[PDB]
Amino acid sequence: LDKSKVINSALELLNEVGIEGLTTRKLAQKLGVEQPTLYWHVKNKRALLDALAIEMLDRHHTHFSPLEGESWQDFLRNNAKSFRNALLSHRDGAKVHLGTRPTEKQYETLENQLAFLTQQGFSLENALYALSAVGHFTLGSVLEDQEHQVAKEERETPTTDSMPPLLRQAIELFDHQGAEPAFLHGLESLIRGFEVQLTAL
Amino acid sequence: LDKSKVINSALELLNEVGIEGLTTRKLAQKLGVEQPTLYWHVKNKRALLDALAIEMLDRHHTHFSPLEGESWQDFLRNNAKSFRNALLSHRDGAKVHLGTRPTEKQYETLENQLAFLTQQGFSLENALYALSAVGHFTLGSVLEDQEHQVAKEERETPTTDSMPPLLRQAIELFDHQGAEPAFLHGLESLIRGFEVQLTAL
Amino acid sequence: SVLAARARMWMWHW
Amino acid sequence: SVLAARARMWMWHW
Ligand SMILES: [Mg+2]
Repeated sequence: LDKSKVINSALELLNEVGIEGLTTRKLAQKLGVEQPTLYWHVKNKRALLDALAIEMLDRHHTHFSPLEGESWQDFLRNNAKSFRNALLSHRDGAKVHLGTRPTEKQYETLENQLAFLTQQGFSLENALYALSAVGHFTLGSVLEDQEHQVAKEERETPTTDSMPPLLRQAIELFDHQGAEPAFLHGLESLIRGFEVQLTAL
Repeated sequence: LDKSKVINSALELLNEVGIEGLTTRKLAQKLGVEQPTLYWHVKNKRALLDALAIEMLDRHHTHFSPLEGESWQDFLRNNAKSFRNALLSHRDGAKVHLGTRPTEKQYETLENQLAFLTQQGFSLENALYALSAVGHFTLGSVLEDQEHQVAKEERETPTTDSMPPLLRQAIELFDHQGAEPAFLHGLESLIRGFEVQLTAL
Repeated sequence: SVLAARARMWMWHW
Repeated sequence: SVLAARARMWMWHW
C-alpha cells in the first residue's frame, strides 16, 4: 500500500458518501487493511483532507503557477478558474479544501506566485492580498452555489410569497444568467480593482 | 416553548458541538421536549439553519440596509463588514449561513438595497452582481478563517518546515495583521472594481 | 407553479 | 515552541 493508493481510494469514498461519511474506518475497509495501518499514511482526518485537497490541485489546478508570458491579470483570472475546477472535481470538494495547509512540495509553486506578482509590480503585501482575495472569492462562490443546490430541495414549496418587483427581477436574472457568470463577473471586478490600486500607487 | 427559546438553545448547542452535531433530535433532547413538540416550531434541520442564520443577521448585520445619505461605496463596505461579524458570531457560523434564504419578512430590506444601488446609477444587473460579489467574498473569507482555526489544532508540528523567503515573509505578515486587513483590502478591491465599471457606463 | 419555481431560485441573504 | 506556533500560521492553498 502506498500513499497514492490511499488518496485514490479516499477520493472514490468521498464521491460515494460525501465528506461526513469519509472516515479512516471506511477507508481501511475499502483498501482491505486494518485501521491502524492507515495511520502511517494519514495520521487523522485533517491529514487525509489536506492530501485530498492537494491531489485535486495536482490534477486540476492547471493555473496554480503563472504561465510564461501571462500578464498578472490573466494569471489571477486563470488561477481562480482552474481552482474552481479543482473544487468541483469531487463531491463536497470545496468543503474538503477549506482550511488546507500546503506541504513543502507546494512551496516552490507558492514562492513563484509571489515572485511573479512582485515582478509584475505588486508589493509583497498586496500580492498576498490579491492571491488571498481571488481564492476566498472562489471558495465562497462554489460553496454557496453547491449548498443552494441541496438546500432548495429541503424547503417546502410555499402557497404564498409576495415578492417586491426589483427583487423578483434580480433573482430571475441571476437564475437565467447562471451562477458561473456571476462568479466571472465578481472575479473581473476584483481584477479591475487590483489594477486601480496598483495605478494609484 | 417559544421561538426565542428554541433559537437561543440551538445557538448554544451549535457552539458546543458544531454544525454537524446540531440535529433537531439533539436540540429536542437539549430543550427537554419530545420531538413532536419541537417539530411544531422547527420542521427540519434546513428550517433550523435558516432561522439561526436570520437570528445572527438580526443581531449583528447592522448594515443590512443602506443608511439614508450614505454613498454606495460606504454601504457596500459596511454591509460586508457587518455580514462578516454575523458569520463570525458562532462556531461554524459561516457554514450555518451557507445556502440560506431570506423570509418574506426580509424582502423589503433586499428591495431597498436594490433601489438604493440603482438610484446611485447601477443597472439592476450590476447592482445584483455587486451585492452577490461582496457577500460571496465575505462568506469565503469567514469559511476559511473558521476552518483554519479548527484545522491548525489538529495538524502535528512538522519536524522542520524549510520555507522559501517570500512565502515565509507573507505568512508572517498575515499572522501579524490577522484576517481583518486582508479582508478589508479585498473588499476595497471589489469596490474599486465596481467604481471603474460604473464610471465607464 | 410560478411561485414554486421562484421560491427555488437563489436569493442572497445579506 | 516558537516552531510549533509558526507551523500554525495560515497559508493559502491555491
Ligand atoms: Mg467541523
